[PDB]
Amino acid sequence: ASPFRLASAGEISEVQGILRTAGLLGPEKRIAYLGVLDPARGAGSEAEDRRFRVFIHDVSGARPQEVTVSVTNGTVISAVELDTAATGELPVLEEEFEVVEQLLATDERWLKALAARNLDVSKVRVAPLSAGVFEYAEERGRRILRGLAFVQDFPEDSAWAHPVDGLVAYVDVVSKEVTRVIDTGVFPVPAEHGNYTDPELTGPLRTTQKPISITQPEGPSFTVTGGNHIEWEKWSLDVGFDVREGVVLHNIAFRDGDRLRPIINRASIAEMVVPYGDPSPIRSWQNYFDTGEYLVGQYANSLELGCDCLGDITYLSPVISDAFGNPREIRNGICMHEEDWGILAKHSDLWSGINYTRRNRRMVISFFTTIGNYDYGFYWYLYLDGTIEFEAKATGVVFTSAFPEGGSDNISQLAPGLGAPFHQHIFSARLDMAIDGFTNRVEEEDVVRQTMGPGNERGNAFSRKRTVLTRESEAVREADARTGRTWIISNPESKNRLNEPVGYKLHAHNQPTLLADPGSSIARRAAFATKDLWVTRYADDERYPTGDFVNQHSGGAGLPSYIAQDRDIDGQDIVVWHTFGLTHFPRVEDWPIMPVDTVGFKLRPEGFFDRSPVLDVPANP
Amino acid sequence: ASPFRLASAGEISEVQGILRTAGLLGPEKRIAYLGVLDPARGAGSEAEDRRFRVFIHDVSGARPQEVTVSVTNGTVISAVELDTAATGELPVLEEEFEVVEQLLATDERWLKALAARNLDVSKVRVAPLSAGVFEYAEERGRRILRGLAFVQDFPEDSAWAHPVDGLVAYVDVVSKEVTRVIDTGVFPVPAEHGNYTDPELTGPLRTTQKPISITQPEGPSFTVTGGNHIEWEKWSLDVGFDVREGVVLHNIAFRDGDRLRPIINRASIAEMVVPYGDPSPIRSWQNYFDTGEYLVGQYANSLELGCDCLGDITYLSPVISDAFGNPREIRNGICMHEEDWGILAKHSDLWSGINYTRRNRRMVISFFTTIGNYDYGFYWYLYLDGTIEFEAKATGVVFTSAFPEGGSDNISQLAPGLGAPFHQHIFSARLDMAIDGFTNRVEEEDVVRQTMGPGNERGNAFSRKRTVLTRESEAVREADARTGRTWIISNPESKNRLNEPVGYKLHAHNQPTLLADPGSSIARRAAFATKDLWVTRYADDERYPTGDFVNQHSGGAGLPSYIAQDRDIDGQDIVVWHTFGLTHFPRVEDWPIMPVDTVGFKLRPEGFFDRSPVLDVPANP
Ligand SMILES: [Cu+2]
Ligand SMILES: [Cu+2]
Ligand code: NA
Ligand code: NA
Repeated sequence: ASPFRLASAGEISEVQGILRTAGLLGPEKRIAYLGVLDPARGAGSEAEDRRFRVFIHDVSGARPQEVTVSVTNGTVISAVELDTAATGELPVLEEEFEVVEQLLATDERWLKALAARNLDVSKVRVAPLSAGVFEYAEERGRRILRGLAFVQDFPEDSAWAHPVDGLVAYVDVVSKEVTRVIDTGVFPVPAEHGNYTDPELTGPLRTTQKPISITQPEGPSFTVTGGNHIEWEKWSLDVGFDVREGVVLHNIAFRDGDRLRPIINRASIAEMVVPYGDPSPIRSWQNYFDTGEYLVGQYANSLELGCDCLGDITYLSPVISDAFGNPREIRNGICMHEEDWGILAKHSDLWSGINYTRRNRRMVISFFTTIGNYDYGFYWYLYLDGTIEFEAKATGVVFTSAFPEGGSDNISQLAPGLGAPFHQHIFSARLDMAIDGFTNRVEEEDVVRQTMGPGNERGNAFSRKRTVLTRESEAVREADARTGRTWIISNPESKNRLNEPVGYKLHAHNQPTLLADPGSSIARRAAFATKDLWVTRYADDERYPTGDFVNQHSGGAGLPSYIAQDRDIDGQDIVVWHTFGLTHFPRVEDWPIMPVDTVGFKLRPEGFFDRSPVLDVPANP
Repeated sequence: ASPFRLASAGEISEVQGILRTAGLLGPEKRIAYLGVLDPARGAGSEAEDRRFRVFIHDVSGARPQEVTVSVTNGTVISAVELDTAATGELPVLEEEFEVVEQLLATDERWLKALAARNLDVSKVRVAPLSAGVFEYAEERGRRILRGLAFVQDFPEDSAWAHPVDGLVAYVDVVSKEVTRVIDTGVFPVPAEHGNYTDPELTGPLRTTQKPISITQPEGPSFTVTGGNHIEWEKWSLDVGFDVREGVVLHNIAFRDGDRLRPIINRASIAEMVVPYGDPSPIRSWQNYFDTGEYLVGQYANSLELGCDCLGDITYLSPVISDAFGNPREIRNGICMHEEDWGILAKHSDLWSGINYTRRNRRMVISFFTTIGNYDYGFYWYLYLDGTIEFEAKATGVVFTSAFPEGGSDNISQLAPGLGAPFHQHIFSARLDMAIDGFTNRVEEEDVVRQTMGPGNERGNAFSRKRTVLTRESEAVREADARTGRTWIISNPESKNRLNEPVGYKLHAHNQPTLLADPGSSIARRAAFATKDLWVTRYADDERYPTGDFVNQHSGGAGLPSYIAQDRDIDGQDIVVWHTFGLTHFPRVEDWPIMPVDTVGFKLRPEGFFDRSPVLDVPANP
């Protein structure tokens, strides 16, 4: 069967047994990450080797280890001790989240701060947030979370409506100590509830919405074989799933006649960062890398039919490891379905008398994740005409603070006394490119305005220019919406019938990139987010734009250290890293639960095919 | 009944009778435009006055007239003779299109050019194109079309595959004379056919697409009363239709509790321009204003159920006038339906235990038009959360030329010997703004980056700034995608419960604007297309960004002459004009019929509501 098949419960169980038998998984060990490794370049013929990478945490303070095992041969391939003070901490563990509140509830400094606010400790929830790296020297080499407090008036109350401002604490979750408690002053706790299921707030529910019924009476047009291989409307791909990255697309290819033509070898969201723009010392530290620090796949929702996914849905239920190596099924974690997408092509010709209309369709693969107050949907779309699109949907409850009486330049007011600090949500797409094969290059395409003059006497001419990125030192690119800047990935060795290199064009949304000062901690840790486009030469170990261990790592790992090798990327095995994101200035309409906002990107064929690839689509039945 | 109701056949018949009885519509007269006039400001209480504006052409060369009539009182209100050499020609007449080919088929210069190419005149179609204004002094005050030739090998052949390059002709369609024939040299006529219904080209049609069935078993959630008044999910509006602008939305308002709150008084696409970027003297003149010169409403398609509009569709069939004043029904010219739009809001809360998911919906109002080789879809979307969106869909067959053997910087090659010149498709949205009433202003909102320093010691802070546009001379604005530039329309006299002015935010796509040299003919005639945003003070006669008579008008009418009045726009009755468009570098995949590409804009509430307006949406049935 396929080497790109999903991990099964049995494989996870076997990794558990191998590690135990090898002495690597005793009672003081915890698995902080487990995932299958992709096959190495050009080794699929033949022989299975299913290998898994494991990050093993030690809750007794001993050094963690990175381990790779072969489930085919039942062996441990390698086992490195990690010096986390140099190369960064392991991802946050789920059992460590609930330790923050518990420790604080018996710390005298915390209880003193609550008493001065007349707050009952049994009502105070603590949001456990990743720490970053700032000026606190004692944290280096220690596993730290920071906590901000919210009040729950009752067990089903939305705590986000009652931020406790002026107060923050730092905790060591291994030695189980509260390192600091900072109390910069009392702010009133906003009193209005934010309970969006309370009939008091919603009023009577609408009776006016009539049902929309979407069915496929003959079933769906796509087929699934081998668990996770998709065939749909000439597209072929494998849908993987990784506890860190979430959904991963492999071997995206298009059937052009009787040739299977590759387009993308691997597509993932390889990192995200959510930086906050409030200079208050209570929150000026707050940034999370949901992918790199928390592992977004681990928090995927089970998607409910008719609520989260509407129509004729096919589900995948991926298997991940819990902290002790037992398999855990994420039931209905991935939805797949096809959707009507309006008109594909249309023309009514007066001279020939022929009227022609064809409809478009897209196939959808999606999952949702929840991290604290935030909920993110990741959507991949494949269209009939060769287009590939990614869309992120951001919703949930906004992170709140008090709203200061003098006003604020960095927080918006959502309700009396209630603020929402400004922030961004930024994504890094990692596109391991394979346009008709692995010899690819990237060109920057700009519109060119031309001047009135000889050979352009009416001043109507305009044109375009393409610049080839030949080395990585050249390949850190910025958007330019004014000149219509796009990027083309082409194969110089594969030509269409017009003798031009086949290609795909990446269309960005041209949203603002990372806004923080370039000398800040977050700019160094999220260097990838300061530019719109990076191209690297493919390498086995260069998987993430921030490095492998983002938790509490200092500046510079990942992309800026990859491109310093200045490797040749002109007709080579290349990887495209695209940064895109939302700048969120919260609005009153985002409260008390926010409507979805979206951002993303798309790729469209650009001389890839010898003509339109949808000439053989039939008229609607 | 409503003064915003659609014109009926009876009203058109009456305008015909009034004009005839008044001596204004004899056998040598032709109606070049007829449309109802909007009610004047603050006169709806009470008394009907249905008035119509008419442009009357004279085919005997006498001066045309602008006439307004009252159908209520059966009177002619005013009748002005027009000096077309000063203020521009009337829109092209449909009967004039077919005159170009016929006259050329008996002109000796045309026949000599065809003979030298070994072309049969009975096979040569001529595309009749609007003329513009260039250096040909004899055209001033004359009604001129220009013709480019294509070969049809047989009556059902797609002529666009066989451009006849190096040849162009100019014709006077009133005196029925060929003024010039220009033959710059013979180019081979591309021989490959472009027939997308021929099984030779399509191959066998796919059998793999299974049906997608979209039904509403209880009918749709919107209601239609009075012919064209829509109520849907707290939205209220009237759908008008004008032969020039196409679909027009009136009185867009939202039911916030028991208050009907206005948002937009009138929304239309008030102009488009399609400029070509080929400096060849054979095409360097070619620009059309499809709205202003051809009247896009006049060429709307009848939309076929299950092909053009899928689901539970409600149709409007607008009535327009033909060239003699008889009513003509455009059957099924407008589709309306609601659509599922994925997840509206979602949050799974760990502390409260409450999981919450709600789905989104949009209502769609659309029509399609066909002008020669081009087909355009105009789509208005209303969302549950207050969002309003416009989308243009561009498809059809690309306009073609020969592809020169040396190559070309301004044409792309689609097939052996076949080129497609570079061009843009640019739209002007006219939004007569009424945010909670008519006292509105516009602010430009920019992201503000902040520097590491005191009060921002960690260098994470960022902010925003708003600049009020106080006078029209201030109100010609450019996009800036890097700083996230948006524009806010607010009512300074109407505040939400937080004491902030209510507002709506316009989100642009930030595509390139008009690329032609600023000294060119097209830059002066399409001045509106050189900037992204204009704001004017409302005035009755300022309806179009290019002026009333765009055909063969010289530079400067419309928007740049409106803003020179430098009127106060700070808390006044204002109009927002937004330019947006596509820059089309044609690709091989656009041939032989092109897949849809899209562009548009949206407006989202920004402190308009006192909280989320979709708290009262129920869980999916
Ligand atoms: Cu946000
Ligand atoms: Cu085009
Ligand atoms: Na690659
Ligand atoms: Na207005």
